Amino acid sequence: MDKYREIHNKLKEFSPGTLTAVECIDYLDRLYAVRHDIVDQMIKHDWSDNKDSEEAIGKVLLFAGVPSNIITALEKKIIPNHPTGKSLKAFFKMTPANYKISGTTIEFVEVTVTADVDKGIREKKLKYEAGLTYIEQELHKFFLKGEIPQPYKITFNVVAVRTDGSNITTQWPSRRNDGVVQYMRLVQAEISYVREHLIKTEERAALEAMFNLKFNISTHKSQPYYIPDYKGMEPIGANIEDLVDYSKDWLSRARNFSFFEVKGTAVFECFNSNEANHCQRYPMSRKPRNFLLIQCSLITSYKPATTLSDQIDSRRACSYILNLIPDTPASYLIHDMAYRYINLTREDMINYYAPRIQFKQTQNVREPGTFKLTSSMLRAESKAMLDLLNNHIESLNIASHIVQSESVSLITKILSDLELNITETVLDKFFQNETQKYLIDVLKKTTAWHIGHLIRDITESLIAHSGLKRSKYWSLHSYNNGNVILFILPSKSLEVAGSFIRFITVFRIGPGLVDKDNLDTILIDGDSQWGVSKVMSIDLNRLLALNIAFEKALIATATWFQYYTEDQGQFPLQYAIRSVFANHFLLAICQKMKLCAIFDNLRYLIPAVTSLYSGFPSLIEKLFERPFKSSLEVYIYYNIKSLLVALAQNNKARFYSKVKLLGLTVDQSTVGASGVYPSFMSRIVYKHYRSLISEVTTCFFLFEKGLHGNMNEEAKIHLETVEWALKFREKEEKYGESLVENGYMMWELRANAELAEQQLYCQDAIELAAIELNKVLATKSSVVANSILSKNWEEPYFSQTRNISLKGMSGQVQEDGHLSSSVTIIEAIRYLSNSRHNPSLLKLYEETREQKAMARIVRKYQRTEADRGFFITTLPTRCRLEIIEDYYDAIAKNISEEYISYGGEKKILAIQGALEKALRWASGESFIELSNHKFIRMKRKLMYVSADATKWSPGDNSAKFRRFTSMLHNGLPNNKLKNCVIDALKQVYKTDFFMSRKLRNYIDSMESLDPHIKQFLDFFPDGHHGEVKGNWLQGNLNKCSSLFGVAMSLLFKQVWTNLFPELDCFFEFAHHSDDALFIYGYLEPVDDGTDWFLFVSQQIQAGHLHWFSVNTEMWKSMFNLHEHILLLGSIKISPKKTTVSPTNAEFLSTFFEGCAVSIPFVKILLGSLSDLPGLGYFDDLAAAQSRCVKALDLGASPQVAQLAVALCTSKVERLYGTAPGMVNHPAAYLQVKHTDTPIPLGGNGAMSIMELATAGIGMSDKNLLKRALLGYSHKRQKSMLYILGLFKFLMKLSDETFQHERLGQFSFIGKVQWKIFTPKSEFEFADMYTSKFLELWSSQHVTYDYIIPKGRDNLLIYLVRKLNDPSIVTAMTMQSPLQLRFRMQAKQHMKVCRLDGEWVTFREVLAAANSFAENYSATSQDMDLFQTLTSCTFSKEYAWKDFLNGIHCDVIPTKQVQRAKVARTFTVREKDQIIQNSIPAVIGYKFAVTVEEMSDVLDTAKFPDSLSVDLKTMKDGVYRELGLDISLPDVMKRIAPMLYKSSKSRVVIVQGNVEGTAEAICRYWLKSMSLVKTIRVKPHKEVIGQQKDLAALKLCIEVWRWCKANSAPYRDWFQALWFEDKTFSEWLDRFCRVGVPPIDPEIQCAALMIADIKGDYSVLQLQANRRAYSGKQYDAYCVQTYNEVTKLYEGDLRVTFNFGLDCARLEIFWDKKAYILETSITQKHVLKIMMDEVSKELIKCGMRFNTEQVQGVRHMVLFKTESGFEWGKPNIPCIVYKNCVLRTSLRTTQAINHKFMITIKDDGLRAIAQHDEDSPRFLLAHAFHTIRDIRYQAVDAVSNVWFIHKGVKLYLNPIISSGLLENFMKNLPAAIPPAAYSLIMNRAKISVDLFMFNDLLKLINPRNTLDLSGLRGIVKILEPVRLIKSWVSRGLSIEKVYSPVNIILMSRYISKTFNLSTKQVSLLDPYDLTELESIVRGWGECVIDQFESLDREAQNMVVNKGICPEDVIPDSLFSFRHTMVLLRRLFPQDSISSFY
Repeated sequence: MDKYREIHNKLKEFSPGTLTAVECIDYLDRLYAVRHDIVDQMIKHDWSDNKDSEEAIGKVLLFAGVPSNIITALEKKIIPNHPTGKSLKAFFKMTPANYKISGTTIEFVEVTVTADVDKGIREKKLKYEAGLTYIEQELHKFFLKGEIPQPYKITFNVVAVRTDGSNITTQWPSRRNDGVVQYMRLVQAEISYVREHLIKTEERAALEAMFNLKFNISTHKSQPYYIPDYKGMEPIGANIEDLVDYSKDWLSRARNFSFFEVKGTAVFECFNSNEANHCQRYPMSRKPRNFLLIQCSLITSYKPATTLSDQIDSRRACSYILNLIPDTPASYLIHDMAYRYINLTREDMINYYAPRIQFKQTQNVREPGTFKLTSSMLRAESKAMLDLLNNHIESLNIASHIVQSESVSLITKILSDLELNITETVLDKFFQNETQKYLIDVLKKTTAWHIGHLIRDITESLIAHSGLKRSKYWSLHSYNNGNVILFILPSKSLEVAGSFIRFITVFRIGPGLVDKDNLDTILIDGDSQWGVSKVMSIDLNRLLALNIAFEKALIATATWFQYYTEDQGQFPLQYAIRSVFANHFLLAICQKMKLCAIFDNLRYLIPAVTSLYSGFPSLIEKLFERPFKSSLEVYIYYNIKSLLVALAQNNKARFYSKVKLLGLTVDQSTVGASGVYPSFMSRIVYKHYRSLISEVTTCFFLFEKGLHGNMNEEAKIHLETVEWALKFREKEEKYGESLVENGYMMWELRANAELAEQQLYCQDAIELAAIELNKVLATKSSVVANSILSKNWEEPYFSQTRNISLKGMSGQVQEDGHLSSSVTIIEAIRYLSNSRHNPSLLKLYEETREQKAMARIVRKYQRTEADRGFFITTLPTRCRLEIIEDYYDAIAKNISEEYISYGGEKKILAIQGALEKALRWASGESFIELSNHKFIRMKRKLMYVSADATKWSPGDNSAKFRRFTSMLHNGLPNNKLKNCVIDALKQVYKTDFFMSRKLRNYIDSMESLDPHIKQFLDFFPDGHHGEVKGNWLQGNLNKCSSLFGVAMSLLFKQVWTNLFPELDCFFEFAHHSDDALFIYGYLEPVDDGTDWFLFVSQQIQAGHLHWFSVNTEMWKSMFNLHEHILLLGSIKISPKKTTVSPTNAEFLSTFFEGCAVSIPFVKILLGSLSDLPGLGYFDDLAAAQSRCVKALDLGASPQVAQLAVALCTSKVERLYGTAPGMVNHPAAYLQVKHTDTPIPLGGNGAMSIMELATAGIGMSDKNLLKRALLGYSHKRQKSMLYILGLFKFLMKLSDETFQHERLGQFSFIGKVQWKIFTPKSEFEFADMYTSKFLELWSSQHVTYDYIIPKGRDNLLIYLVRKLNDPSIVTAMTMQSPLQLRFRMQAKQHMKVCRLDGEWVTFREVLAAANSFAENYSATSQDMDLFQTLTSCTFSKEYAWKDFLNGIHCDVIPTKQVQRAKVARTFTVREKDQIIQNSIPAVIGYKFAVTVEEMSDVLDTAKFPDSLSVDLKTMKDGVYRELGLDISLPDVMKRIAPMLYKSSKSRVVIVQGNVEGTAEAICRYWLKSMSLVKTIRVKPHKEVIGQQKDLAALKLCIEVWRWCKANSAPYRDWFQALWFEDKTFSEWLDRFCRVGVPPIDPEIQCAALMIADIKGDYSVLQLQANRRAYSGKQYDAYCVQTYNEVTKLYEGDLRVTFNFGLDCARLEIFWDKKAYILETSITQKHVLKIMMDEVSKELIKCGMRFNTEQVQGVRHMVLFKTESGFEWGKPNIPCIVYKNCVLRTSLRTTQAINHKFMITIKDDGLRAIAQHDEDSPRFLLAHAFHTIRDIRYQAVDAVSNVWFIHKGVKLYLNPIISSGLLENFMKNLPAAIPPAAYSLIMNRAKISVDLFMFNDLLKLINPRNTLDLSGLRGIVKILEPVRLIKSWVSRGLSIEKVYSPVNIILMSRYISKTFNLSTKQVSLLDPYDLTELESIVRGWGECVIDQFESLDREAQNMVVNKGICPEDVIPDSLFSFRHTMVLLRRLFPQDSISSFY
């Protein structure tokens, strides 16, 4: 009531039209709540027993009297009256508004008020009455079982009062309804006032829109705007028996097996014939073409070149070269160029090596590093050679052995030269002992390493000379001691069509990359030889590859190192790693194409030779596809040949064995001993061929991505797609078009027999597959319907974050006929610019239902990272494909745990389950039943097959899905959506293929047009596009194809089960992405095959002619039929990439791994170095660091990831000159260290990989901020003020940009705006709105920073804004040559930074920042900003760093076992929040004013009707915890990252049993740091589960102690009480199964408890080992060495003193002579032993504690006293140690040996033990302890917890739910409810003094009287029932003082005013009985004794003063109102007085 008044008063003050919407909605929510509360309070005070708060339905039933077990059994039941899916579990917890109990009748009243009562009525009834009726029926059934004395009945009432209170009377008549109506009218008037007077005019529309959904729910949706009615498909009559008969016809003849048998004689023979085909399909060569670019030669340690040393070198070089005699035109040109260079003026020489700013142009020098050579300066032959250059197929005889021998000799010599040594944070510890020592320290001295560094210098010079202004001029650089001398030529500029850079590479002959058969010549100076290489041309893509050849080779070698360590379990030997590095480098600097194809095909060749049956011949043919030209290709081919033959020969064995798969022994057929797989490069041998496949994959990934995109491959794929289209027309001409499209029929197939071909499907087969899939989909119709209806068919199309992505997407056809290649985000803008509205997905299909689908080949140079695939399509095609794929993914996700696998992180259960069934089936036998009981034994054998059937194929008629989808059982009540999908498939059937511009130019620019190409131009009639039917052009029809394949496989299963009923053949499969795993089960005779060879013969004789294919090798005739049936659906099992296995363990292991490692981490690692964003420094370092953190996600070990990060940082610090000693080093200009500088200004960086794996990408800046603020607050060091000034300068330099951010991209701190290559042109529509308009619009409609707009008006603006975003524009043109070259340019001395609106060099920015910091001064605003940032914004990221600095790693010396590769998800933190709708919606709701903003926010949000509430809640925290205000946009921007859930779908490839928790995966990474040893992360070995276990243990011991101290039956109690997952019995079971988590004071009792319940003594004896122990363990990488020279030790010790399970880590920092003793031991004797051991260890090396005398230390310390030792803050003056850190997190359990002589005491609440008979007695544990933070109010009861006590029976079961339990335990006051108490009094209990009061009433009133017929840390409840009885009263509050006159007056008045004889006392309300007893407690004691006289005196007063009941105080606690009201509610007045 008063709530309305105070809201009124607080709202009146606000002036009209001044409140924003959000507060208005808040106020009206409050007013509605208060108005509802008025009626709720009325009902509660009038009728309900409830008077304080609502109670759950289960609670009310418990109060009723029904035992708990009934409810518990009822819990599992699901309501059948509610088809939606409501569960009774959720039904219990809901709280009806009001409840009342009368006998077995329960009356629930739900109170609501609404304008339209009928709605409230019907909705509330539908919600509750159905479940209530179900419960009524179930409890009636239970009563009929003899469980309940009488039935229970539910009387559900609803009181729906009109908003105006018109129907108050009829709904609920009362004596005060008028005031209720008054209040309702006033509150409604207040609603009107606030809604019409207290809002801004601009925001009124938004407010009304909000109410339309919150309080109105009036506007009714017009269905799904209706869905058009397209024609459907009528099912045809197809019976499986027809297909079975056809198979019986087709399985009666010989059938060739598709695949071949893997035999060494066969694999070797395929090569010998493919060679004899290759050498004769091509002409013959005899001059191996050059393969090496840049032929260096190093014979000395290489010093990196510098501008100075370069001068001296180049001088010495030309000193050498000039006096040589040229003999070839190239040598002549070199001689002339050297002559010109040496003879240059000193001014020219000065300007040559000068920066671009100090450059002074000269006659002979025009640009730095270049000079001009003119015709007069040159020579005749050199001039002719220049003219020939500017004015500008055969294969090696691979068959011949001579060529192979020569090439092998050459390449092996080169590789032996690169192997020739030259003649000169936690992770660091491991990286120095494991990766460094064995990889870097072994490669650092190789000729490859130094040559690798040399080629960097030769590539940097070329890159610099490739500039537009430098190209046309010559140049002459030199290198190491004038040995290698680069002679660049006047190359072409960047331009297009190849920026061919031409150069010559004269060098000194020696070991290294020298190939003296392709050199232009070999000049001899007598003492040495100089090799003048031929002029070599290189383009950008093949120049970047060489430029980072060393880094790529080193990362490849590191990955190979990792794989070898995982495989062999030990580090490689130096020779192997050296050879591997040499091979990787040689491949890296030979980025050709043929090798990139050989290695690509080898990945699939390897599994095709390590399997019984597979098709190798096709793959081996693929090897001989392109001509073999260079010696390197022939060498690689020879090495392959040898390796493949050796691998194949291993199959001559396959001895059967047993291993144990999953959980079954299981037989095998594996080549275990004599099958070890060789290695491709070195002389090592791998245990598992998985390592070989990984090595070959690493070789393949070394080749540039650019290469796959080459014009030849574009022509190849164009012809591939045209060829299949041409054949489709051949079929459409041979047969009717309808036959090809709709599909032929069975009666035609079994009359032609040739229609069983690809691109021709069978209608009957399709229908039968659909029916077979329905057989399994018919059991989950409801789930399928829900999934289909939940795909959001009624949401705006372009608003989805997949239609406004960056993926490639064809656009509009230009005038010339060629089709554009725009991006999807552009297309959304283009359609939205001419739409006027945003159409739903279905609606857009209706509009674009006539535009023929168009598609084209993606543009390589416009290719995008997000673009996966190779074809692009226009908007109508994408819409249709989205419809189809959404429908089929909704349908196909309901069999995702049986046949297909989508998610669950990355689930294998579909395949894992299939194997388990097959494995169980195989472990058995079959008895084929002949006549009589005589059986034939048969041994069941499996035969696996792994084929990729689901993959898109170039020829695959898509019409089949038309018929298929018609029959598929979707479960929808109607066929509108099914028909929509059918029609969609009918519009993606005919497509227009548009031929590319590049191919158009190429084919036109060629003299010869072969017939192989003539047809390709006939397909296109207009020379620009043709018609392709069937093939859907690599569209995203993934799940649809998978479902179709699964349906056809099930069809084959059913077909086979009918063909051979007698046999027990088993077939089971499972799909995953593009690959499946078919498990064919087949039978073989156990005998010599005589009985079966007769049974089959007699079967064939009988007439079952389909038994000729089941005569031998059944699995062959199983796979034949399966393939044929799959081919009936146009699915053709690939004859190349298939693998049949006899159930090897290696086969299953590799297949399962292939389903978890989606992308090898090499690809990612090698991708980091190349293709940097180019967005500057902080965005190049950040991008590279981020792509090297995604490689750590895909299995890459932390050490290799750290190496990759180090290389990427070294590279990124060389483009911008940020490394020490370079130009832009911050320390040169700034006044702070190089590691204490903000990253954007050129700091160092985090540089770790764990800090970058969990924390983030820019944690260096956050740590800088935290340190600076903490120091500048606690101190005032000017250095930290300088740092803060630098950060403020960065901010000031960041806010001068334009407006762009959004949530998830908030870039706090600052960022120097590095110049970005602006594209020549601008993307269409990117400039639709002026940048000024965008800035203001963004600053105005802040909401759209968080929620994608949904209206066309506010969506075009958002899309165009997204276009104008640097990270997007740069992403679009990543492959653009201009951007690539700009990236490769050394941005060192160029003006690239932006300062004050001008382009300046990074040095200028550094100087300006330094000046700003010098002049910087602190202020309130920026200090507050920094404090808020560090404390709140970057708060979820400091947590990770603090986590990673508290974990002590320790190397338990062993070898780590390698397990499977599961893929968990790195959910930052799994939680169940109290705020729903997601922070984006909640915040966007706040900053929303326009009506459109309401429309966008409400639709996007998930529970709109609660959005407001969320905000309120979100406020309470931000002020309660942080203390900040939210009402500002800037503070919200600051705090948004702290709340916004990351929502990052991060998948990590962990190995073994690793939970999905983020801490778990981080712990696993910390356990994977060492490749060969086993780390044991110390803290807790893992720290919701832990704290829940802690609370459960606390309650368990608490109840144990209480019950044993009160003698109650704890035994049954522990079966009864329940706690959020199980009962205390199950809690103890879990404790014993896992282990009592370590705890300080509860272990001591947790063991006493367990030993007395379960009988196990594990915990009790375990605690007794903490008594004392030893076993000091060590680390393995920080062991201290012994020295007899000093008689001491030396080194960094890390011993761990294990006192049972109490660890004590001791570390000794040798350099600082310090130590950090971190322990967990907390007792005097144990800790004395700890000091004994640690002091011994410390003295041994020679050291002593940091002793010191402190009277009392402020913090926690280990002060010494005479009594002994003790942690904590002391006061007593005594000596103290230092460095003593008590971290209880180190406590970790471990199996311990030895027993104690232990005896228990006092019912087992104490325990006293001894080590043995020798040791003295010691008190081990006792229960006299006090526990804190114990959760009593979560205890629940499952059974009747009976509490017989003091010979008194109590029923505590409802008290459990009441929550008063604790009070009862602690004898604390409380107020019992009325129904709960009445149930506690279920057993009769009456007040004794009532008898004496009745006697007094009889004495004074003989007639009217009562009718009593029918009758520290120990708490013990000494109080009898009086305790709970007094819970309503207040005990002695009545007191023993009494006034007899008052008591007599009250007694007479009550007797004369009430008829106490109306009903017997036993038939009243127990609670009111207690109330009246308390009112009359101890009343007659002071009256009866002298009554005979006292009454007389009372009478006198009645006749003397006329006393009244209001003037009488009974003793001291007169309560007239309560007494009268309760008596009236329990006693009617006198009948005579009623009339008056």
